[PDB]
Amino acid sequence: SGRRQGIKKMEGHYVHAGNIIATQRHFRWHPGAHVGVGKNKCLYALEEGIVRYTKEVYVPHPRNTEAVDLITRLPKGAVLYKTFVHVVPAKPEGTFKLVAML
Amino acid sequence: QGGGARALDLLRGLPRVSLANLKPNPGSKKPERRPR
Amino acid sequence: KVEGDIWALQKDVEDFLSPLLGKTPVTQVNEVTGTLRIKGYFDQELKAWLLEKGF
Amino acid sequence: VLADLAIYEPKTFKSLAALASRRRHEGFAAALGDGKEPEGIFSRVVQYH
Amino acid sequence: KFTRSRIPEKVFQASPEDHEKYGGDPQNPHKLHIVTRIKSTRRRPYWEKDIIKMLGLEKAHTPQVHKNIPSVNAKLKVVKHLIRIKPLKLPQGLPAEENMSNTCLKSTGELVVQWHLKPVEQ
Amino acid sequence: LTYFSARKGKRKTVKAVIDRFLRLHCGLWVRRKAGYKKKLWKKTPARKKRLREFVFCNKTQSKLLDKMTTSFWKRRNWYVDDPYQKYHDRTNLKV
Amino acid sequence: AGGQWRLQQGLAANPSGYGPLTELPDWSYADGRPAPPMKGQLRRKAERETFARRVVLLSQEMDAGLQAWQLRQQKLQEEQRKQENALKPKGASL
Amino acid sequence: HRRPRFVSLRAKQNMIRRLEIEAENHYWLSMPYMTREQERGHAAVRRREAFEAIKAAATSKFPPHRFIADQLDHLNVTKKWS
RNA sequence: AGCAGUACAUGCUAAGACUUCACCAGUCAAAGCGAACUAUCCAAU
RNA sequence: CCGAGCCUGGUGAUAGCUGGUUGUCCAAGAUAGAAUCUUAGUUCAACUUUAAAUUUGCCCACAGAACCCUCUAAAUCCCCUU
RNA sequence: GAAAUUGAAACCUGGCGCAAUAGAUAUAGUACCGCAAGGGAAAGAUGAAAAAUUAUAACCAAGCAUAAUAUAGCAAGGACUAACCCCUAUACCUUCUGCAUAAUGAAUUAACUAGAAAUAACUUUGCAAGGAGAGCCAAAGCUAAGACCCCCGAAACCAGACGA
Ligand SMILES: [K+]
Ligand SMILES: [K+]
Ligand SMILES: [Mg+2]
Ligand SMILES: [Mg+2]
Ligand SMILES: [Mg+2]
Ligand SMILES: [Mg+2]
Ligand SMILES: [Mg+2]
Ligand SMILES: [Mg+2]
Ligand SMILES: [Mg+2]
Ligand SMILES: [Mg+2]
Repeated sequence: SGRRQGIKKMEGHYVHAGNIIATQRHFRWHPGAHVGVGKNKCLYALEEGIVRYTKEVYVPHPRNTEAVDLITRLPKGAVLYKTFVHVVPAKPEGTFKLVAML
Repeated sequence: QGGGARALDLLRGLPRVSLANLKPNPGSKKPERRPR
Repeated sequence: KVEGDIWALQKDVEDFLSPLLGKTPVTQVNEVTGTLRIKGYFDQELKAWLLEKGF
Repeated sequence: VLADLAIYEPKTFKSLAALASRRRHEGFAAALGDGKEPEGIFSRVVQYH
Repeated sequence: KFTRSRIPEKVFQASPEDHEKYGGDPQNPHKLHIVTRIKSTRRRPYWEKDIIKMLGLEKAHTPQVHKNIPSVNAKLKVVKHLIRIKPLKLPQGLPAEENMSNTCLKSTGELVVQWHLKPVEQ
Repeated sequence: LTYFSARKGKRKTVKAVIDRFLRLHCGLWVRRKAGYKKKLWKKTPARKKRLREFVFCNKTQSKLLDKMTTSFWKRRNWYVDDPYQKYHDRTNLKV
Repeated sequence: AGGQWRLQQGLAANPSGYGPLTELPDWSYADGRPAPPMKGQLRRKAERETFARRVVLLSQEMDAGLQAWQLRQQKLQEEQRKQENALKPKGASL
Repeated sequence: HRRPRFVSLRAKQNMIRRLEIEAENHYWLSMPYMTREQERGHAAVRRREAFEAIKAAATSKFPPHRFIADQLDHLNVTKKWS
């Protein structure tokens, strides 16, 4: 009676757009640059590139009542940190090619 | 240049083709398997 | 339907196809049936090549 | 061969026993020595290259 | 639960006493290893069995020569308890093209480029 | 499966397979998803959409379906205005 | 017997290893013509030459790798000096 | 119901002999000739070419040539003195 | 836990993926259109 | 030996589970999982054979994988070089 | 599991059938068994001449006889001058986890006694955008061949007889 959830793509792995980076019951890894979130908190790549995991300062949305209450009660000088997953775009959006010589 | 004529030329030396010296082409017959 | 020296055709085919592949083509010569078997698809190239020779 | 010699060549075998006994005594003397003295005559090993 | 063993790096840090005992030279490390298998891989974990095969040590008491580099040493450390490691010695230098057919690896661990099979003079 | 019919001594087709599967001439088998018509009210739009897809069978299933049907069902057909005409032949398949 | 003593003299632990007793020819023609090389000796010659060639190969590969790494380091130092001052400073400095 | 077993002196000497060899193994493994950075890529060329040989062998499989002389030679089964 | 709240574009379509795993089933989803712009057969129709 | 006679035929009846299964040689070759009126059986899995096509496989450097209090160590995943 | 429709050949006197445990059960539906229906065997071997019988040599399974036996042990093996003495060796099969000195099976000899598919795929021919001696298949196919699926062993049930 067990299921498989966790990191599908580890650090430095190459992902294509739409690849599921990780599956989680709760937010253990947060969406970074070019990483989308699903309804079930699934993390997926929005661009083709290399997966990177970093530690970034956490700032919740002002309307996230539950999270805003936490940060307001923190001692001044203390910053919350979380683990974020990013995708570093490997290719350019496009190139300019000569098509005609009018 | 001679490939067909060479084979026929070789035949002249060899013994007469007969029912006693025929055989199937190698690979055309799989050996039967016997539970023995 | 190869007649004559099939081995001569094998060398001619190897010289013709080796530039295109970049390596010597793997082939089998069946002297009994007069058949040359080549690994890979070269039917279109070989047909034009044989047509030029005059076959 | 040593078993064959013991039976059919007793004089040669006694020599081999005497040679082994002599080498054994040379080993005893060397063990008592600190190495300053020279090695036994029969102790000397022929080297090959 | 038995698992793979990770030895602490300290075990592989030779001390000044070890150098005198074994005759090594930390300033000039030996280039090549002489490796022989002296223990069976039977009753040993499969990963050790695989390392022995990769190193070419399936046959016991057969000298193999390996480079003394970190990646190779990482493999040797896994099977260090099954092998004997002795530095290759070249008292006469590397064998030249002429000497290739006249070499011999002696038990001392030296590779000699001449093998006359004759007695040395006096 | 009947390998030798009583009256003709010929292999028979499993008609259960004909009812549920479409065989493309290339050897692929197409089927429907189980329950695509059942209890739609309790299924999300995304689940309902994948339930109405025409999906391929795996290799193991395809070989089994091939054994259960006779050669007639594997012949090439030229139906007029067939919706699956283009899918009968594979393209750019290296394997 | 005697395996450890033989090793102390630099000989093979087994007296059937390397040395005149094994490697020398067992026989020769009575007139003095040498006999053909024995099969075991031929195999040992091949095995030894293969071992020696591997020794050379591994040594050269390590030496070549060492030299190549040195060149990369020296180039990096030169690359630093390449762009020391492309354009002379001219603002707020006289 | 296991009866006790005891360690003989010979067994202890045998074990000590193994410990001495492995202790020396630790020493020789302590002095790598190259560091991890310098070793990198030194064997790349040979390692790649070796795989190409493996690939070349794995793509050269083809049925052997068939010769006429092989087929006609079977006629000699009935060869006899005139 | 075998439910409830409360919305009614829980519309259409479509790259790429995940999955208790084997199958069946199940899950996430860019872009685009349109909006908003904040189990099987059986039985009834 | 009739808790329902005997004989022939249906009948080489079905199930269940044992037992048996006949020359030689060479090559490869031992896994330990899921569903089921299913656990004395089976079919998809695990391992395994032959042939074929192609290109990486294994070992594994750093970096990297969570908060919630971790027994927290022994380890794992990923992974160039070799 | 059809049909419409389609539409061929066919000259008894032969056999890569058995040869006494085979081939019919068959020397015979007899002997024998059963009240009855019914069940149901076994076996023979000269030669041209037996109006040639002292003729037709013998040699071969198990079993015996010729010819019992001498410390000790799966009965052998290594051997040995020497059979034995010495040394080594826990019958086999099946099954129980990959473990039979504990459970199964076997007096012995002879005879009998058990893997039967060809759709796909592969291999080897033929021909080839076609193949095939109507039908079928075909985006290199198609035709032909080769090669794959054991033996013995319930109760019961049904039909029709036989029997107080
Ligand atoms: K009978
Ligand atoms: K009566
Ligand atoms: Mg969108
Ligand atoms: Mg084998
Ligand atoms: Mg890797
Ligand atoms: Mg009709
Ligand atoms: Mg009879
Ligand atoms: Mg018993
Ligand atoms: Mg039995
Ligand atoms: Mg009465």
